Amino acid sequence: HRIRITLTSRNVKSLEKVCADLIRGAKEKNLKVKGPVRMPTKTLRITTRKTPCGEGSKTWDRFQMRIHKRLIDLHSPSEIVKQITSISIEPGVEVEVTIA
Amino acid sequence: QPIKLARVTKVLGRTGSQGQCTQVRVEFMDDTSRSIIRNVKGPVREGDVLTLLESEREARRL
Amino acid sequence: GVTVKDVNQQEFVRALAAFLKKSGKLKVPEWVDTVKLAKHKELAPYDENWFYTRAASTARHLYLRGGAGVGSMTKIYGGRQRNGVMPSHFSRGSKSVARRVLQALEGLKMVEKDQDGGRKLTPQGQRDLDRIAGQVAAAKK
Amino acid sequence: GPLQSVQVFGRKKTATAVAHCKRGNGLIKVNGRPLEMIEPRTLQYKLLEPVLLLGKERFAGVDIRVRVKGGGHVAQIYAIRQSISKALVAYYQKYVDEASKKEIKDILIQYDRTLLVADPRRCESKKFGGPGARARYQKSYR
Amino acid sequence: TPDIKLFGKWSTDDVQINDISLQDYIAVKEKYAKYLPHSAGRYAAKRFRKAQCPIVERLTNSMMMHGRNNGKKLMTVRIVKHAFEIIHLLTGENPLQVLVNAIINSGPREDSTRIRRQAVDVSPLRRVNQAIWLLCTGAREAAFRNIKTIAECLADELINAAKGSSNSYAIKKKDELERVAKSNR
Amino acid sequence: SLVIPEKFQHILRVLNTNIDGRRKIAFAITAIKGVGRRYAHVVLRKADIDLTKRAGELTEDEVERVITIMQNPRQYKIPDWFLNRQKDVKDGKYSQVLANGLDNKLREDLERLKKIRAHRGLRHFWGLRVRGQHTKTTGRRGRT
Amino acid sequence: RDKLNNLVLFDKATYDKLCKEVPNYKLITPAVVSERLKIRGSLARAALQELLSKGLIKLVSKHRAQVIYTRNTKG
RNA sequence: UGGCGUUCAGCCACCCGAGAUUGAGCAAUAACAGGUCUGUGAUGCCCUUAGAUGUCCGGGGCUGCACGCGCGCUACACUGACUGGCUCAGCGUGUGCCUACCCUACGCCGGCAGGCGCGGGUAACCCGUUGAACCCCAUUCGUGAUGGGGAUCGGGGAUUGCAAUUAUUCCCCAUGAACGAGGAAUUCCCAGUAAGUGCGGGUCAUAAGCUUGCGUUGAUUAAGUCCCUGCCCUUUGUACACACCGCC
Ligand SMILES: [Mg+2]
Ligand SMILES: [Mg+2]
Ligand SMILES: [Mg+2]
Ligand SMILES: [Mg+2]
Ligand SMILES: [Mg+2]
Ligand SMILES: [Mg+2]
Ligand SMILES: [Mg+2]
Ligand SMILES: [Mg+2]
Ligand SMILES: [Zn+2]
Repeated sequence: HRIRITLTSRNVKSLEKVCADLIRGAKEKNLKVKGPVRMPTKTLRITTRKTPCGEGSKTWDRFQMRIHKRLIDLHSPSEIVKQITSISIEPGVEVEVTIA
Repeated sequence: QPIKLARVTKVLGRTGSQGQCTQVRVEFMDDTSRSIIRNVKGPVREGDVLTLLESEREARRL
Repeated sequence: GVTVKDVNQQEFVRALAAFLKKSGKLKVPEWVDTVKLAKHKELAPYDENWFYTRAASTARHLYLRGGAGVGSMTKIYGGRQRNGVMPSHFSRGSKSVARRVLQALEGLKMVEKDQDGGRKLTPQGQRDLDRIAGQVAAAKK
Repeated sequence: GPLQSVQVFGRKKTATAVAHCKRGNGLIKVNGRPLEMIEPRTLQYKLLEPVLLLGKERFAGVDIRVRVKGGGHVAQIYAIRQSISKALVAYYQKYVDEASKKEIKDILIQYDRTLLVADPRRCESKKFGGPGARARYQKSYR
Repeated sequence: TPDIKLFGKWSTDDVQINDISLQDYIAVKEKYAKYLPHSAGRYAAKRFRKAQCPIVERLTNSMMMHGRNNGKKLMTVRIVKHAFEIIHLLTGENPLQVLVNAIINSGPREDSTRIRRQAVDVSPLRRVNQAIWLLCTGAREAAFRNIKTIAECLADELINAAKGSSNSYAIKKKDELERVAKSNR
Repeated sequence: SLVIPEKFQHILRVLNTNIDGRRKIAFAITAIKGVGRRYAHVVLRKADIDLTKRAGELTEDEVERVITIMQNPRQYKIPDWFLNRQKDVKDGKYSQVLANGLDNKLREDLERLKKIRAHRGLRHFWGLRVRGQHTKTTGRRGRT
Repeated sequence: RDKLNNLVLFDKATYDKLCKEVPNYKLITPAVVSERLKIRGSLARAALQELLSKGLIKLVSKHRAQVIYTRNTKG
């Protein structure tokens, strides 16, 4: 009855739509749940040149990639969750599941 | 040549080749008749007090 | 109510030095005279007993924070090297001048390394480390 | 059974100085240690302008405990002056009259606005092709 | 203690402004006094918001120059602080009167410019910014490669400007600034 | 007692070298070629002498001792990691090289490296660059 | 430019002027006395450490870079 | 809210309030004979193709030096170097496809570079609460290149690697050299800005005097002009239209 289900993704709104889906169906099926706990987002940084050659004024591009992470803890049995982690999953989203 | 004081009553413009000086109509506080047009460096606001080493010559209004 | 924290912690080591001098059971090592204390300092210590001061500074970093100060004693007693090319990085302290010290302060009974590493202190030595502070406090106004 | 816990924060650059105000004696301590052995000893009276502007009777009945996080050596002084000022006004707000608060607010404001208004200034980024945020590199011709 | 304001054991009053021209553009009095000569700044975003900064703060902000001093104000307060002690025990007066005298005796009244040049007069704010930059530079050159602290340089330069003993780059550059614009005025 | 006693010289003829008589003794020895700032404070430490004295308050029968220490810095327990002559090539002993030997052994070692026609040392005969630097711009201190 | 040959220790009489006139100056600092007496700045600190406990100089401040000694008591 | 203005678009001043110009990204029609075939298994034609201009293994060079220019570093010292003590940061990365190369606490051996054993961490979970630097308080200190300054060129110890000679990097040999605030000319820059000042990443077995980002100490002057070097519209003049680097 100690099960943590991690939702990590790039798409903020669709990840929000899955974390609120996976909470509203738990709450509408009467099992106690914690809150949608928001962890801080990580970023990536890549700074390259915007030139194949070495000619031109020296100008640089830049590139980023944000990533988010949420985790949800429950107090439930460990069989109906295969159905719960299946109702309206969304592309992009990488769901981890830990029962231990 | 005594040393006098004067009082700004009107700013006029920014004169010079670079636009580095002002042009201000000042009166005199001793004789309320005298009033000349001069040019002054630095930041100047209206309604303030200046000082003149000479008080005879006069600017060229343009 | 008096402790170490109301004493302007600069001459607390100028009387704890003279107390570990007067009692004098510290096991000064053999090689005291001929060391640089760092890889960034340039001279030897000007003071002729440079070992008791560093034992009092260590005994108060240890009173203040932590049971895990071993290489964090070298992280707190480094400085500024001068390479002749660019300002150098905060260089580490010296490993031996503090490993020898904490083994020399284990000779009397004020330190006790137990778990999660490092050396922590005892309430019995805390008695001594706390009574001369009210002494300096009332004697300095 | 009084639970008069007044938790006030304050910021300079990255100086999250949190004051605190209980009821009891009149004393002030920061990170436990008192106001004397605080940092630069050239900056002593910057903890007394909250006292000396108002007076030492205004701090009768309020005891103070102060948390500090972040910042440099000066911002941890300008955040622990504004903090305990906003904690004095917020104690006269919540536990005694709102009317004798206005004289204390007026006297602190008629000296310096920093006592109550944080500084909306921080450092600024570094654009590509310069050794700083505005200064460009040495351009040479011919 | 209604509002006594040590500047590190000094007093704000007993300050007397002689000239009428520098009356409000020099603020060293009641409202414009603080136990210390330090503030958070924000006095250059508007144009004439600088004329409310106390002259003590503007001396502090204009003392540090030349590279190895950009970012040391907490340090350069201490020089002023020993400087008023030395002036109090060498002249025996109020040194904030001495300093207001040195500003008056050190401010220029005219300057030459390019229209071969022609001469005009100066603004009071110009005269403050000039007298400060002048005597502070003259204290620094006399403390450069000399066994004398910068406090004892500023003490004697403020003395020979409230005295006019021709021992001052502050007064000495006033005649060269006036006589050039006098030949050609 | 801030006045000059007797015996107070101003030039101490020491080791065919004229030593000033006004500097601190920790900076009076450095006139010897080879011994600098660090090794001097040690010699002025292994004998229990004050180093806050001038060159001339120290007696003439007492600077025969600091001198004997600097000549023989072994029997008075100086370690093997101070000596600027460690593991000599010719004999293989550890010692210190003072004002004469530091130029002597140095110009006999460069003659040794020179005789064998060796590229490390066949560059002082040319007067040019070796410790592994490039040149292209960095001399030009005359040179025709 | 001139060269400066100062004194390390007093010969005989510049001390005989220092114990006659220094205690009658209003500004007794080592960079003022050394301009008067032609002495090095490492000696004036030892002379005002003597007159501290000799009790004739009225120490004021003690910052490591500059000390301030006034006249004595009025009378 | 007042002030100014055809009572139009708007400007200045003021109150009230956390703010009454924050900082970058993206970007037009039309065009240049700008640069790149040394990024490509995107590519046309030309030369070579087995004694190979394809491919691999041993060496050595691209780092040489009478001079000349351009980008940067430490400096020329008392607001200052040297010993103690004291107390405060914010962005980040981190055990791999072929892949052997992680950040590392904590116990000891040694001057120090490090070593030997031991544990954690795929990461707000450990390294780490990332006791970061001048600045802060007590210590020694030149008018001569002084303890300022620390370079071409000289004796010894450890690490990466199949290998360091032309010295791969760091402590322990020294010469302790030029440099006393810089000529005509010229770059950058207006508020957390110039400058000072240390950290992270990138490149990477070995690795920062470059660069890309972060923080901390924090100013002087200005709210203006067309004189200089340039741009934008209207009018004007023309023997130029590969267009003033013109034509004659
Ligand atoms: Mg150096
Ligand atoms: Mg550090
Ligand atoms: Mg100066
Ligand atoms: Mg084309
Ligand atoms: Mg091709
Ligand atoms: Mg050049
Ligand atoms: Mg030099
Ligand atoms: Mg220009
Ligand atoms: Zn390609």
